[PDB]
Amino acid sequence: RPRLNRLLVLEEAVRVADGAGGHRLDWQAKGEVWAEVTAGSGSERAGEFVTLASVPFTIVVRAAPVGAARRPRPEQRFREGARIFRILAVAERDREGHYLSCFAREEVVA
Amino acid sequence: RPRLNRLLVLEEAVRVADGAGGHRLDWQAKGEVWAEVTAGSGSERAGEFVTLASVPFTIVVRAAPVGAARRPRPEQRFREGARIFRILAVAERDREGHYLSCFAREEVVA
Amino acid sequence: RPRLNRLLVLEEAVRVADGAGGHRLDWQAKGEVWAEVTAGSGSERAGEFVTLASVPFTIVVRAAPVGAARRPRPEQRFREGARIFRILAVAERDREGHYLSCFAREEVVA
Amino acid sequence: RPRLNRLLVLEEAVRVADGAGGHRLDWQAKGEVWAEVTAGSGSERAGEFVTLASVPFTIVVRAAPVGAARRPRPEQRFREGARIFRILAVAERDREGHYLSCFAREEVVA
Amino acid sequence: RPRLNRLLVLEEAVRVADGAGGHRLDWQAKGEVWAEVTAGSGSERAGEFVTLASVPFTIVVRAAPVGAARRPRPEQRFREGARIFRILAVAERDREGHYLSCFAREEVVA
Amino acid sequence: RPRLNRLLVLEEAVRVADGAGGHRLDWQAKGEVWAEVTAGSGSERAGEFVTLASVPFTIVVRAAPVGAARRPRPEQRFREGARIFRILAVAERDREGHYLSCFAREEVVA
Amino acid sequence: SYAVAGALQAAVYQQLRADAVLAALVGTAVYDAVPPGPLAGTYVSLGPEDVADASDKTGAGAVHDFVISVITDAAGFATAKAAAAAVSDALVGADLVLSRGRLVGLWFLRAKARRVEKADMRRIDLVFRARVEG
Amino acid sequence: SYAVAGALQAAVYQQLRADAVLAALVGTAVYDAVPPGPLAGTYVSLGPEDVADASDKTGAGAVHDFVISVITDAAGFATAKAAAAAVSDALVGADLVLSRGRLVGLWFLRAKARRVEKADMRRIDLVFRARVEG
Amino acid sequence: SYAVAGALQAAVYQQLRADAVLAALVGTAVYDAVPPGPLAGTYVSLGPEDVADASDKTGAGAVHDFVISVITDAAGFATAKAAAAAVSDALVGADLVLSRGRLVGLWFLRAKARRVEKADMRRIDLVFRARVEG
Amino acid sequence: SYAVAGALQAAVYQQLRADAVLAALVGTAVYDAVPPGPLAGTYVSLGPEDVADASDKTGAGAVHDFVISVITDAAGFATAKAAAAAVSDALVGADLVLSRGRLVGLWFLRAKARRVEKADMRRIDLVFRARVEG
Amino acid sequence: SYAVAGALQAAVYQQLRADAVLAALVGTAVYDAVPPGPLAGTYVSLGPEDVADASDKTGAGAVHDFVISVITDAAGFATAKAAAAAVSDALVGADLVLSRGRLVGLWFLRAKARRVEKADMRRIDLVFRARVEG
Amino acid sequence: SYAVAGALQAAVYQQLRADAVLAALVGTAVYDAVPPGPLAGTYVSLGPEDVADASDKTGAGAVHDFVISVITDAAGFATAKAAAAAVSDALVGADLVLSRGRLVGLWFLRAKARRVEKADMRRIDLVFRARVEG
Repeated sequence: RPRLNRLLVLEEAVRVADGAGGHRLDWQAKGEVWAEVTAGSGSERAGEFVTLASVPFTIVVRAAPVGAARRPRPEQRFREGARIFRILAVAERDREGHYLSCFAREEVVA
Repeated sequence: RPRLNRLLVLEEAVRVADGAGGHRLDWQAKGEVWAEVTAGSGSERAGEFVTLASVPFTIVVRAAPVGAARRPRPEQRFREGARIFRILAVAERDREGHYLSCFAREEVVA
Repeated sequence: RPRLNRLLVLEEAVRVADGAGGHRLDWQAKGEVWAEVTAGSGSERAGEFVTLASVPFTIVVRAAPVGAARRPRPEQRFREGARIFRILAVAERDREGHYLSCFAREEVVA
Repeated sequence: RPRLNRLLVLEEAVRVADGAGGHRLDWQAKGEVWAEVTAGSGSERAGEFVTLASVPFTIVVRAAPVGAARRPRPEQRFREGARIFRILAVAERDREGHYLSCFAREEVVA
Repeated sequence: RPRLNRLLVLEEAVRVADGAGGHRLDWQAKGEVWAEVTAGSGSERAGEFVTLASVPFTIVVRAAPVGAARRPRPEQRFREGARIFRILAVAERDREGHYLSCFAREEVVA
Repeated sequence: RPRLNRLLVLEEAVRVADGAGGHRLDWQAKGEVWAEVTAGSGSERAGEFVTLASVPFTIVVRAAPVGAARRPRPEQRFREGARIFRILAVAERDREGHYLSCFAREEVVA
Repeated sequence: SYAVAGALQAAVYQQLRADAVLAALVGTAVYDAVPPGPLAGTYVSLGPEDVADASDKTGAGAVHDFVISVITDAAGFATAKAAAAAVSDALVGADLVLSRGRLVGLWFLRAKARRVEKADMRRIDLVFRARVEG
Repeated sequence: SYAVAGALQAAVYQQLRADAVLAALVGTAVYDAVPPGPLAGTYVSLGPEDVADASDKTGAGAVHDFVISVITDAAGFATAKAAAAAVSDALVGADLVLSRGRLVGLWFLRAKARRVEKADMRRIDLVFRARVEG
Repeated sequence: SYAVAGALQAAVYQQLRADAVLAALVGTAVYDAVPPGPLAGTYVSLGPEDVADASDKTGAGAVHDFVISVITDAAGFATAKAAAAAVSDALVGADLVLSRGRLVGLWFLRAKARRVEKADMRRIDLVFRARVEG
Repeated sequence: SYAVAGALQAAVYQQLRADAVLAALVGTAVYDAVPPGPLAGTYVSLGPEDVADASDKTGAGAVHDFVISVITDAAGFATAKAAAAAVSDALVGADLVLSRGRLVGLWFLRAKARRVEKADMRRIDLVFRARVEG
Repeated sequence: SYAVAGALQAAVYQQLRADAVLAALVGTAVYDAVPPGPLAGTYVSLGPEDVADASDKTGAGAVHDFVISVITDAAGFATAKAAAAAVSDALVGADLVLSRGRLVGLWFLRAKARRVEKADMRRIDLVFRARVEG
Repeated sequence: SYAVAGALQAAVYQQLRADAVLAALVGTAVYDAVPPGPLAGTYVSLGPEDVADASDKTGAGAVHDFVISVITDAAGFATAKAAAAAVSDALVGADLVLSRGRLVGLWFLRAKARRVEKADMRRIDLVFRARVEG
């Protein structure tokens, strides 16, 4: 079972729509959650015109029912200081449902 | 052997045909089945113009003979509330035939 | 060693040739064999204009010398009722040669 | 260590050259060797206009110095009756050099 | 836990900008760190017009908070003599945060 | 730890330059080293207009400091008689640095 | 698509499955949406259109190079060529009636005919041009 | 892009979601940025433009072959063809007003219509030409 | 395909396996559907057609650029070039009889001839043009 | 490249980051070499040129179809279209001064604008033609 | 292929290995079928033809754009360019004699010359046109 | 290649590394065969030719569109554009002397200039046309 040792700020961006059918993201902070972060094999990735530096980073938080603020959704992101962990999906580790699997990237531009 | 703990609504869509050779899907609910759901490694997937968020989610139900309503077919889907689990195939886990392997995606648009 | 529990109808199609260099397949039934079927990881596959649903299904029959009707050849197929298992190859599991590995697909159109 | 149970005919083709820079192959039989054959995972392969049926088939013969007829070279092939095992490479299994790894395909046209 | 046996010079390049929007790299030496280097499976890689020779080389240094000179960033590189180890990412091995995973290439032109 | 049983001739080619910016290779023999050779999974490879026959062949020699003749560099090759083992990279197996990983191909034209 | 193509597919689907031949060769297996089941194996499929906008000052029209593919799992594919012989004579010189707008002619174009997946399925495309009028 | 295309997308988005039909077929699901949630499944999408610079001595203009795709998860895709029939009549003969510059005409071009991913989604592109003036 | 191509393949298959040469070079190994067994290894194959619709006011015709490939497993491929020398002289200037419609001429076109899979098989395509009449 | 293109990029970089708009939209994030850090996410990038050699008897010139891409991580990409509206008006009708040679005109060309990686980044290329003189 | 190409390769193989130069540069390593062994490493290879059918009313001919590649494992590839200098002067202005039919001329065409696999082998193709007569 | 191209590369290599500039920018790092070592990182490379055979009745010539690429590992690539400015002025208007045959002119052509592998290396190709005479 996980050792939730690291503190991560959950961040949901409120989506103000613009004129052309898109939205605007500002990323205000939601509450702070504790989670363990487990790195996978990391390597460079050909970005757009950047040489990014990605790592898999499976993140384990505690769970919640789906209509609650303590559930990280995949449109959210984590942040430890200035390290932006994205969220790819959440996936319910245990059989009983105590913990979740977040999946990050944390791609600094290298 | 599985611990069937989670409740999932089996859903078969009745297929009303339209004029141009296709069908129309409405997804009325079939009966409720109990099943364990086991997440695989999840990550984002390039959708059509969406950034989807998929997870493998092997789902284990009890079995039935093929001409029965308790068999999930691959044209059906599960639903826990508003979480649409698709069905990719069913594949008969045990040697004796007590349980099945459903395979889901559960791709929220992230 | 395998537990041959499931009954599968071996099917060889007699190949009546047509005018244009091809053949015609009708799939009359050969004898019935007992075999264990072991599912692999199954998922959807982009068909031609179908969304097929395939599973690996390694099938273990008893063996025979190559000039015998009890050898499944890769141009044959199995059938449990209306479930068409194809045969991809046969590959002689044991060191002594008691059992064979058939390989199926069982792709329903989903 | 291997159990050399199956008898395989080693076959070297003598290469009569034709006019246009190529050779002609007839596949006369060399001596018979004993070898164990271990199947890998087999499946269909898109041939040229054939639906072939291949299997990996690592074949273990006894070894020899390189200037001897008992060494299978990759331009040779095995044959158990009418089953053509090709040779992909030979690779010297043991640390002491007692046995070799042949690699076959045995692709029947299915 | 790692056996930090090898001495590696950390190198940060100061980035003097040129006229056309790019930068100029000179790679002055930062401090020396001790680290263990663990090779992965290495093979040739098609370079631009070079036949490079790369190896994975996961490098384990001690950790530091992110605003410190003892943190290797992915824009830095290691150097043992004249062997340039790049840095692909840093990824925080332990649960407590004592050690980091650097990832190198060390591609000599062969 | 390795059992260095096989004798391999290290070969460095002296590079006489020609007029057009290239070099000329003659492959004179350097000293003889003892090494163990461990085959990987071998199969045919589509060459240029050849059907080559390759094997992975990780080769373990004793180590040396980088400015010594006993270090195999990736521009060198091994040769046991007439079997040309290339060198893809060298990668320092042990933690203490007693042994190296050479990586070969040994592609006969089959 | 333009405004007509919603009814163009509904008309070239209804011209099929009323043709007397190919009710005896393919059967009921004429569909855009393939229904779930065991996949019969000699079906035809009518979806991949593309439009080209042959328009004017007064109104608008279109040119639809819609593709009707014939799939077979048979050993040879004189089965599919006999099935698309039944496709094409049902459509060239159509005299169809649409639900929105008119078509003026339904010609024939390219018809590639090759082996698709794993040298097992045999698919023969049929590109038909439909010049319509909105 | 040139200077106009920032307001061209904002005008061809606002011409949609005020068209009366496709508020009853697609609904509110007209967007460039797909909002997070359960992915409704009959949406349209308006992003992939490309410009061609039809300019002159005096000033400048542009030709925008912007793509408006219609996606559906339905079994057939007479649903998408009925939805893009509602797209196209809302835009050809536009008489739009821009925020920066003018457009002189909004025509129609190619409209490919095939099966996209895993033979499950059905996407029908619609290329519209917008000759604008900066 | 158009209506003729069902019988065009049946005629260019029956013109083969009655040609005296290539009954001594390839043998009985002329087939669209490759029969199960050990795969002889010097076969020819007659499936990948494509049609071009050379039609008119009165009736319809077609142009079939059908491909007849020759495969060999031999070391060189002067074996395949000698086999396709036997293919081509059997078909150019055909004077075939069809089952549905007529053909007016069977010419020759491109014939690519390269190494296909793993530099082991040697396949030489032969594109023949058949202008037919329905 | 030819002799001018070393100074052409240095001039079309210095014409940017002195334009008043796009110092308020993109900021300082105009670069060929992306500096290390957290990747701001609304940057532009000026590297992928290609030359075409418009020369003569007396001297030499060139035609540079250099690409200036605008990347954004925003939800929609009316942000990038507003940023490339600020790119293009800064460059068309340039009146730049070079370090080696002259340019005679800086026009505009194709500007593709699609979704790049994982439907998340939005990159809009801008091809500008620079006819220079060495 | 057409009827001549069986003997065209047999003639352009026999014109090689009798040329005095390239018996001193490549050696005996001129082959379609590469013989088993250690792969010498400066060989040439003569297989990938393609035909174009330059025919007439009376008889038939062909245009063979056959490819003769030169492979080298050397560090630079002034070795291959010196070897294909020996290839090309042996064939342009051929005056060959065939076994079936005539050739009227053996010209030269495109000759791509790049780095093939893993930047290690250096292959330089040579396309030669052979207008033959059956 | 034709007979000249063995000496054409030997002449356009010797015209480099005697040019005074690019002995101060690239250094000795002008090579077809990259020598083993640590890979300096601002090298140029002269191998990928292709020939086009501009010949006649009397003799033969050729058109060589040989590619000289400039690679850099620098952050920006105003380093490579300054290096290829030193490449191109050394070759256009060549007045070279060959070992076999003559060249009549060495012009300039396309010069693509993009980011190659992992957005880290920056390679700028330079296609030069060399019309030679054998």
